[PDB]
Amino acid sequence: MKEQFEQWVARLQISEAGQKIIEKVRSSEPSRRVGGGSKNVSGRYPSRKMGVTIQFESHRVALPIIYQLEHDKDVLEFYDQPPQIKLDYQASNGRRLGVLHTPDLFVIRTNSAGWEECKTEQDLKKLAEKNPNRYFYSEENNQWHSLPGEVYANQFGLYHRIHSDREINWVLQRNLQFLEDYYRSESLVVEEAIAQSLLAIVSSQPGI
Amino acid sequence: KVGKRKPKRDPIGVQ
Amino acid sequence: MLASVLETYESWNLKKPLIPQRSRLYQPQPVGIGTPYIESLTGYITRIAELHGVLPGVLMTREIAPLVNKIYFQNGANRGFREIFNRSQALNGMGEMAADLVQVLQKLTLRDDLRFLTMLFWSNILTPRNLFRTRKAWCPICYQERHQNGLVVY
Amino acid sequence: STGFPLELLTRPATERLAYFENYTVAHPRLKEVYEILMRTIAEPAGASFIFVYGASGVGKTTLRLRVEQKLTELALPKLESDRARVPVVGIEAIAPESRYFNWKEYYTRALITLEEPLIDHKFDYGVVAPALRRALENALIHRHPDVFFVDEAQHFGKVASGYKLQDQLDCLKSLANMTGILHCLLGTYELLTFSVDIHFRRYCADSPEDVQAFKSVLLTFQQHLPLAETPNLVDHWEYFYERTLGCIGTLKDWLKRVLSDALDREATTITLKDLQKRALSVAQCQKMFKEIQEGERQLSET
Amino acid sequence: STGFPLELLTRPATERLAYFENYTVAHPRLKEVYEILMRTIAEPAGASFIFVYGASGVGKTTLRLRVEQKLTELALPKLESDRARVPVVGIEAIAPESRYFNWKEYYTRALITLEEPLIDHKFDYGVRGISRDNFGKINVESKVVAPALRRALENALIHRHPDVFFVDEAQHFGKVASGYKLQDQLDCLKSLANMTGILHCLLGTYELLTFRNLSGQLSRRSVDIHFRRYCADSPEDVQAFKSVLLTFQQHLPLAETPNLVDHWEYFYERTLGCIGTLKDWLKRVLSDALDREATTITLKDLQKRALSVAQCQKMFKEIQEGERQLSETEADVQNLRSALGLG
Ligand SMILES: Nc1ncnc2c1ncn2[C@@H]1O[C@H](COP(=O)(O)OP(=O)(O)OP(=O)(O)O)[C@@H](O)[C@H]1O
Ligand SMILES: Nc1ncnc2c1ncn2[C@@H]1O[C@H](COP(=O)(O)OP(=O)(O)OP(=O)(O)O)[C@@H](O)[C@H]1O
Ligand SMILES: [Mg+2]
Ligand SMILES: [Mg+2]
Ligand SMILES: [Zn+2]
Repeated sequence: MKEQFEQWVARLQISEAGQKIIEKVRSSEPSRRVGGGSKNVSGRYPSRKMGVTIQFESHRVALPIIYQLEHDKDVLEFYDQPPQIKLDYQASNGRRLGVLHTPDLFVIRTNSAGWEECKTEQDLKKLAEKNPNRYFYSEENNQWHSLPGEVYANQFGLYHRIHSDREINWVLQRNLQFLEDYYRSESLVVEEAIAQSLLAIVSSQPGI
Repeated sequence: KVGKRKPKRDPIGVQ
Repeated sequence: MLASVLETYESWNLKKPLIPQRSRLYQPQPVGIGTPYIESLTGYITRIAELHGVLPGVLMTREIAPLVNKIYFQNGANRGFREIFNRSQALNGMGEMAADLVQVLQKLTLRDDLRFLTMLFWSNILTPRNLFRTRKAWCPICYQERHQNGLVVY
Repeated sequence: STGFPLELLTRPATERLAYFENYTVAHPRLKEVYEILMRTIAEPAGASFIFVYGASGVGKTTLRLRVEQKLTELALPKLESDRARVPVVGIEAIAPESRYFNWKEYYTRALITLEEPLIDHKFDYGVVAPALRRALENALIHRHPDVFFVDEAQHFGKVASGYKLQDQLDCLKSLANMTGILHCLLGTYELLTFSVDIHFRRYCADSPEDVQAFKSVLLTFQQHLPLAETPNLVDHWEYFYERTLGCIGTLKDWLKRVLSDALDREATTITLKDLQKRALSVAQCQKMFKEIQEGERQLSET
Repeated sequence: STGFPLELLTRPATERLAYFENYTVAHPRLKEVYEILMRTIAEPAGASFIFVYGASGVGKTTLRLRVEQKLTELALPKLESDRARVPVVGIEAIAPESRYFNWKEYYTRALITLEEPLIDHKFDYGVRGISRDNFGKINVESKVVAPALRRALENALIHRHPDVFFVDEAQHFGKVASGYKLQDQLDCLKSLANMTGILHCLLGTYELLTFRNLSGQLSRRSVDIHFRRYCADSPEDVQAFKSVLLTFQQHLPLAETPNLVDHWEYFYERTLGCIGTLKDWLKRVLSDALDREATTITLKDLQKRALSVAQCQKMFKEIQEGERQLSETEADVQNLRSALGLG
């Protein structure tokens, strides 16, 4: 387990401090337990990728991204409540303030690693209209970006990404919840005769 | 807080 | 970031100087100079041994006797030098053994007035016929006086 | 002349190597620490310990040797009618193979280098090694040395106990309580894990005067370097500060590496690749910097 | 010809085995290690420690023997002219049956290697139990304490004044019991070196990396020399491995010479870049072929005497965990420059 991570670091040439953050995130309990709040259905989800319980604040905002990451192959690991980052940013007045922030997820992929924060539509618009230098929209890639999060990512060899709920395909979510029971199984062996029967019926009729 | 479980990352699966 | 003329730094050239050959044993001042209370050769060698922290017999056997060329000195330095102990009186005498002991102590310590320690000065006016005690002679009162005053017992 | 002698070029290369060995650079930090040490030797002022610290390679041992030589040559007008009088006793601490320091071994090594005969027949005249310690005590009170230096003083620090770390140096107090002999303890920054306290500082990069002094000593090294052609080394001082940590001793030994390499290649000047063939590694240099910064902070406490 | 002299075709098999087991090859890794080690040997200049790291099968022992014999042949005129002068000394650190390293055993065995190969010369150590004997075997009494033996070793090593003390299998220093520190076991040798003015070169596998950087003093007066294997990422070492394989095939006293470079992948899969393992395997297959009067080495003979897969995985993971730490890069000097304050 450690050798593969070491080869990952060597291949991507992550700095000593970046490797320190990745190691800390890998071996640490989540910073805060998800609270019920007043408007968010919270809870925990079992993930066979990590093989542990991962906590989501919102079952329709962060949880879809968690489902993607669990069924995504590009993702190696996805920790929740990574240690706080002291994001430094200048407000509208001009004062450079440092605010502690906890990203929703920390995702380590097969070619990069970093932070991923899940938000909604109206939250992103109010935060952008109330903080010009903390969030903005790039219509080229059609993505929301946070200046201090991506700055901290770029000072550490990591990435920063904001996952909204505009880009999530809900049909994909429904089908993942449909086939999760078969995904959690480990020895799916269909009878050869029955599989051949369905293969014949499928190849004899397209678009069935 | 008070009466709240520590944020432990619970293992899954049947042993 | 202005740079001035780089003044070259001098050298030290460390080199340990040599000193005259240090004495093998310690070099204590023998108490009694200008006084009718000069100490003795046996007392001086015993004090030397005590200061070194060795027994006087051990000092005679392992440090003095090999330095003496006499055959019996070397031979008795390995089976118990009882010859020099049963006749410790003659170490303070007028004769050749006393002079040899003074010479060997001078060689070991590098002093300049160990002849005054004994009465070898008067080898031509005295006679060892019934002159030296076979057993020790000490004044206990002087021993305490010197111990309590902080001075050395001699 | 201010440069290396121009008659040693026709001499064989080993003569140049020996000349570089014997050569030493007296930079202002060395002379100020030497003045401080001489002043505190001349007047203890109720102090029996001259504790000296500094990271490895800074040059504590060379300062001790210089101080020993100067004390001997100052006392020389009195070592002609006086005998049994050593001006200086220097010792090196033994690294124990057992869990803790061997005080008996320290004592017997001290008596070995004090020319004390009959060590093996010492008898206890009525707590570790009675005869050996009383022999040490006396010796020094009769010998009467000006200063008693102990190198590798940090080797006193292994007792593997928090209640005995400050209970391991008490033997030195007792040795210095009834002999009146000065004690100049020299060691690395681990000697902070324990009197006059002296710091063998380097030449820091942040300060400009220290950088100027480093440039000057490097220029002296490059001018007294025994080659036909004078090498230009100031233009690489930054690199020279990277694998050295400002310790003149490490720079000196590495420069001698380059000197002997050029002498085996008959090179008329030293080049950057010669420096790069015998250059110290990187992890060791990082460990040096960590240790020296930790020691500087630990001493920075007021 | 660059191969074996053909007259062994009539000579008995023992001579062929002796040739194949006594042949030495030279390859750039070994030559670089040799030159670096000899250059460090010529002058320690303050440095008191040499750590020769290697792998399992790279041939650290043959390097140490070559170096010892080289300074022996160098000093041979001086050895003949002047006695009481041993150029280099060597000893293998004992693997203890007890839980802790036996310092007393190390001292007595080092004294044995430094004294026994010497004629009955009247040299007296400052100790009582250790002394000579009529047969010439200097004996250490079992009642002699370890520090007395160490003092005797110091006196012997300042009197003889060798150049380098080689400690082979030095990883056995790390076999330390109870609750010592792995650095407590090296200050002793540092003191030995700094007192006797003697370079100590320690040889061992990748586990010897545990002593690599322990203290500032232990790293300032120390150098590290890596016996790099034949890697696979870099094609030039692959070509070098092919060259050594070709040399081994050319110096094989077989009746008809097989082609050993076509199975190069299969050879490298069971050697991992270590020359000694390849030599050992080739000696095995040669013996098997010569016992049946075989005229060639086939792939069946290679597979019958090959190393196990699980072993190969074991050493490979050991090598990887070793040289992962043993990597110096540009960031390692960039961050030093940044932290020093020079920038
Ligand atoms: N001023 C100097 N001029 C010339 N050489 C020096 C100087 N200072 C130190 N050296 C060199 O340093 C080595 C001696 O070690 P040095 O005194 O530098 O170390 P230390 O810091 O006192 O001790 P240690 O490194 O064991 O902790 C020798 O190679 C000596 O030539
Ligand atoms: N370059 C080489 N040329 C000739 N023989 C070699 C070479 N490298 C290794 N050998 C041989 O390989 C054999 C086994 O390797 P060796 O014992 O020398 O390895 P080592 O690195 O010292 O490892 P270890 O001591 O851990 O077993 C020896 O007989 C040695 O002579
Ligand atoms: Mg030193
Ligand atoms: Mg071997
Ligand atoms: Zn009286």
